[PDB]
Amino acid sequence: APSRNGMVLKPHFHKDWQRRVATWFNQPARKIRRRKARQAKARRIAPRPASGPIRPIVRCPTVRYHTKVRAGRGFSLEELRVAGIHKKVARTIGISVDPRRRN
Amino acid sequence: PVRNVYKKEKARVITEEEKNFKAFASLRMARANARLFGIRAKRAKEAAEQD
Amino acid sequence: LYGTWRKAASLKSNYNLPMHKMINTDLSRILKSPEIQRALRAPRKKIHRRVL
Amino acid sequence: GVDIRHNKDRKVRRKEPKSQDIYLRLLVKLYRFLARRTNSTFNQVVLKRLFMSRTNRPPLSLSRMIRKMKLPGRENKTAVVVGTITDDVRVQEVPKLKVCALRVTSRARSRILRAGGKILTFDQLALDSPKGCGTVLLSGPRKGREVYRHFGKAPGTPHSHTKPYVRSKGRKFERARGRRASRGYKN
Amino acid sequence: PSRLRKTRKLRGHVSHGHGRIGKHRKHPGGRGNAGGLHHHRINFDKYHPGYFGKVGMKHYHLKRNQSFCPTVNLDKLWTLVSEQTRVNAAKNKTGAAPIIDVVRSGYYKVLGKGKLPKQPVIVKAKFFSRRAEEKIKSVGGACVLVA
Amino acid sequence: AKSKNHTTHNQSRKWHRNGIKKPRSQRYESLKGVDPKFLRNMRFAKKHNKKGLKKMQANNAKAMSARA
RNA sequence: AGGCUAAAUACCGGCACGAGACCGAUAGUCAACAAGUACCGUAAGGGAAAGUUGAAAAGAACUUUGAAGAGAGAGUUCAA
RNA sequence: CGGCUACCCACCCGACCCGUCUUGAAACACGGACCAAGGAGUCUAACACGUGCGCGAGUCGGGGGCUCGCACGAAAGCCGCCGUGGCGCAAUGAAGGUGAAGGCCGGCGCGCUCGCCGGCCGAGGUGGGAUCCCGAGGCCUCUCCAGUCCGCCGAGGGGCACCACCGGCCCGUCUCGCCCGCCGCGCCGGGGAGGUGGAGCACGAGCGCACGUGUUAGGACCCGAAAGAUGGUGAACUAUG
RNA sequence: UAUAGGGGCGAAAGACUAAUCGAACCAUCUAGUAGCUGGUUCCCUCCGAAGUUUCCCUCAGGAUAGCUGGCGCUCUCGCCC
RNA sequence: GUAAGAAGCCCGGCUCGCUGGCGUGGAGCCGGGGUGGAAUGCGAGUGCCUAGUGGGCCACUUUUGGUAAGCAGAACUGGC
Ligand SMILES: [Mg+2]
Ligand SMILES: [Mg+2]
Ligand SMILES: [Mg+2]
Ligand SMILES: [Mg+2]
Ligand SMILES: [Mg+2]
Ligand SMILES: [Mg+2]
Ligand SMILES: [Mg+2]
Ligand SMILES: [Mg+2]
Ligand SMILES: [Mg+2]
Ligand SMILES: [Mg+2]
Ligand SMILES: [Mg+2]
Ligand SMILES: [Mg+2]
Ligand SMILES: [Mg+2]
Ligand SMILES: [Mg+2]
Ligand SMILES: [Mg+2]
Ligand SMILES: [Mg+2]
Ligand SMILES: [Mg+2]
Ligand SMILES: [Mg+2]
Ligand SMILES: [Mg+2]
Ligand SMILES: [Mg+2]
Ligand SMILES: [Mg+2]
Ligand SMILES: [Mg+2]
Ligand SMILES: [Mg+2]
Ligand SMILES: [Mg+2]
Ligand SMILES: [Mg+2]
Ligand SMILES: [Mg+2]
Ligand SMILES: [Mg+2]
Ligand SMILES: [Mg+2]
Ligand SMILES: [Mg+2]
Ligand SMILES: [Mg+2]
Ligand SMILES: [Mg+2]
Ligand SMILES: [Mg+2]
Ligand SMILES: [Mg+2]
Ligand SMILES: [Mg+2]
Ligand SMILES: [Mg+2]
Ligand SMILES: [Mg+2]
Ligand SMILES: [Mg+2]
Ligand SMILES: [Mg+2]
Ligand SMILES: [Mg+2]
Ligand SMILES: [Mg+2]
Ligand SMILES: [Mg+2]
Ligand SMILES: [Mg+2]
Ligand SMILES: [Mg+2]
Repeated sequence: APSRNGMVLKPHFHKDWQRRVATWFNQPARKIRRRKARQAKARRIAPRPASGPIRPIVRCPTVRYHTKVRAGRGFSLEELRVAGIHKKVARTIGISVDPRRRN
Repeated sequence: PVRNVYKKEKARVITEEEKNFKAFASLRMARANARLFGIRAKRAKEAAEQD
Repeated sequence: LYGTWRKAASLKSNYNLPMHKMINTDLSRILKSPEIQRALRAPRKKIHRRVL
Repeated sequence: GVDIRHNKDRKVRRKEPKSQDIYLRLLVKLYRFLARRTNSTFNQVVLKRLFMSRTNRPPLSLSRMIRKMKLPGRENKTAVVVGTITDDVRVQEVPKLKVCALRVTSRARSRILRAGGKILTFDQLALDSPKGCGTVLLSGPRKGREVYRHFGKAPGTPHSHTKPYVRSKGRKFERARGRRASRGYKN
Repeated sequence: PSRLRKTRKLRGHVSHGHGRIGKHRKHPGGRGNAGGLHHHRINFDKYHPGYFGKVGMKHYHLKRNQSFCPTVNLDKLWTLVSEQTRVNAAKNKTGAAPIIDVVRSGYYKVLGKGKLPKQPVIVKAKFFSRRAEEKIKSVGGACVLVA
Repeated sequence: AKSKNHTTHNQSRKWHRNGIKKPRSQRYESLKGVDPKFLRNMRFAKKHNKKGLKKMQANNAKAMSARA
């Protein structure tokens, strides 16, 4: 079955892959759906901004990506206590609260 | 929310013997010290044991 | 939106105009210029057909 | 029968350039006319290099195009390249030389115009030198291609130094039987 | 393009490009890498040496994440900062030198090459080679270790 | 099911299809295989040729240009 | 070692909808049509063939041979 | 009147019925009564090579986002402090790890089979090598004089692409030897000279797109079985209570 | 009425089990696989083989080399040697 | 099988940690001198990718086994 000088191949096609084929023919469909979802959110919900809760300045845990920066998840309850406001009052102001993040 | 902070430190004069002390051998000495930290402590404990 | 060959495009971020391969590309003007016709061999229009 | 010899009809050659580029065809017409009307073997070789393929015209580099003119006797001469001259990150100083090439990259053109040189095209090179006087023709690193390092008699039979095909250059991929003496044979 | 395909050109030949005698039916030699040791040893050997066997240690749960160290050369050491910067910083002003921080560029380890001019700089990196460190000491720069 | 085992018929005609080629040319012949003590001679001799051939051959070139 | 929760994801079943560099009655679903119908096997089950008159039926009144099928005239229609 | 012609006939010569399996077919080898329609190398993924295009030490938005609700718009345009990421620019080791510049001149230590200081050049040398450059000399209706003019050339020089060899540098083992440093003097690190193995360096040529060939996995050029498993239906024939 | 498929029943023939029994029938896996038969669809031009080395649980097969085609690249000549 | 030249001869000089009575030998490096060195014919070198092939037969000559074969098996060349 093999031939002249070429790379040894091990394709993972022995399993019946013909049944489970997912091809993005609805990719502009999802694009239009999610545009309408964002616009309907900005209509119906509030004059709150899009991507409503504010995300923290957060460093990435690695020896690789720790030179860069990232929008995190929440404001790390010790930090919120130093800022001096209540938890759910902060959640209604717009502060994203994650109780797991340490300092 | 990105705010990639950019420290520059553009102007400084060439300085004293840090350029004569911060050579390649410091990394190898630190690597050897980190690899042989505990065995020296075991030899110190054995030197204290053998009186 | 595209610019000239001196500056870049101000609306598109990383685009410039293409490189122009032949600048003054009038081939008849080039072949009838005196600089080319100074260095030509001779007009050889003899045929030299088959002689029985 | 007449010829007992084998019938090898066409030798090797590419007569017309396979590229459908109109500007390349106009340059082929102009340098064909000059090559058959000026008795210039420089025009012959430049017309053959215009017949030559896209792959067999490797991109020239700025440091090499400096160093081939740094030699004594190449001060007032023009560098003619049938191919592209690209930027080099290595060098810092660029002399006051002249360039005659096709499709020079933007950073290379910018640094030549900052250094004070003059870039040209092949029509201007023909108007300035029909026979090709004052020119030096250059070529680029063909054998440094990644494709040519797989080419040999074998990957490893007199150890052969010619890079077998594999996915990941590392451990567990083609390193055991024939690469070391402890596991079976060794080349 | 089926009109550029060879199959349209071969319509009319009986065996269709695969011979009358050999008769390529389904899979004559095997399937995939069949017979890697038995009967295709002149193709697996002599074209892929080293293919069969174990080689070394088995590092369980390996990541290509802890050993992340992109190597920057001394030729690439200059153009991480612009040429205007080094000209206006080394235009005979004083003994001050510009600082090239390769960790900002994303390259961790500095290695040695040639083509390092006389004008000294300060290089901050996580790692160095002794060749590049001697080149920096030869051109008069300062080698600074950072974390 | 006995078959023809081995022959060399129709082989030289296949050989002379391409005109069997001598290697025919190795200018400055290959150096591997020669005596390692001779290589320890020759490499040090070549690098000291690179070192110390300058001034004596220069004065000899001056002398032979003055004589002829 | 107790529990709930919308989101981005999937949908060859269903109800309605739109489009096609696809097929055009031996093709396309088995099925453009009284198709899961006729029919077969005790049964599970198997499973077809089959579109086209003309603009409009104005589907040839009436005479004549023959018991009729059918035919020769006449007539409608741009064209039997 | 002329006319080759898918019309018919006659005459002279040659002429076994096509396709394949085969060393060998007209075969007493097989398929073919005839005719109309259908019918067999496609597609995906991956790799390799060749070719064309754009950018080019970079390249690529395929993943999302932005525009007003548009049939063609399931298109197209843009992002750039969306380049995260794939490939390439660095390899060698099983690994801890390490990691590609040398050459010239002057001075010193006994220029010591030997290290250091100051300045300069910078990817080495040899033999070939398209091309290019300089040029003795010769030649244009009568004499000195001339500038471009018609006009080649012995010999000489610089030497792309690549070939063959030598030398140099990086990594892992092997052999022989001396020296240097202290965020701490230790079963601590580094350096030297040779012979080795590597898919290395020795001014890098890749990335994306598309086409062609070949291979592999997928039903995969089309048709073909004796067989195996899963779940159901039959004692109206027959066998026995 | 009861025995239903590797099961049933058999005064035993491996006979019968719905025209099929030395393992029934229908559907699915399934377009199972086949180194094995048969076939494989327009024209013209150019070049054009082999039945051989070695290896294989190899002898109707495959891998390698050889034979072959295509794509080129580097040069050489046209102006007493 | 080898040789029938410019990749070949001759002269002068450096290097060697190889060798050693010896500037002895041997290799490498550098500079210079003269190319008209058998016949005949031909313009050459080199890189990549790949199909098919892997059942053969016959003939002169040399042969193996067999009594012999349109038998089986080898060598050169040619043909199918
Ligand atoms: Mg094959
Ligand atoms: Mg399957
Ligand atoms: Mg003829
Ligand atoms: Mg022929
Ligand atoms: Mg054919
Ligand atoms: Mg066969
Ligand atoms: Mg085959
Ligand atoms: Mg055989
Ligand atoms: Mg819980
Ligand atoms: Mg949900
Ligand atoms: Mg029809
Ligand atoms: Mg039907
Ligand atoms: Mg109607
Ligand atoms: Mg009509
Ligand atoms: Mg045959
Ligand atoms: Mg037979
Ligand atoms: Mg036949
Ligand atoms: Mg028969
Ligand atoms: Mg027949
Ligand atoms: Mg028949
Ligand atoms: Mg048909
Ligand atoms: Mg390509
Ligand atoms: Mg990145
Ligand atoms: Mg079984
Ligand atoms: Mg069951
Ligand atoms: Mg009964
Ligand atoms: Mg009974
Ligand atoms: Mg019995
Ligand atoms: Mg019996
Ligand atoms: Mg029965
Ligand atoms: Mg049976
Ligand atoms: Mg069964
Ligand atoms: Mg099939
Ligand atoms: Mg089947
Ligand atoms: Mg065999
Ligand atoms: Mg057969
Ligand atoms: Mg082969
Ligand atoms: Mg060939
Ligand atoms: Mg050929
Ligand atoms: Mg083929
Ligand atoms: Mg015989
Ligand atoms: Mg026989
Ligand atoms: Mg014949």
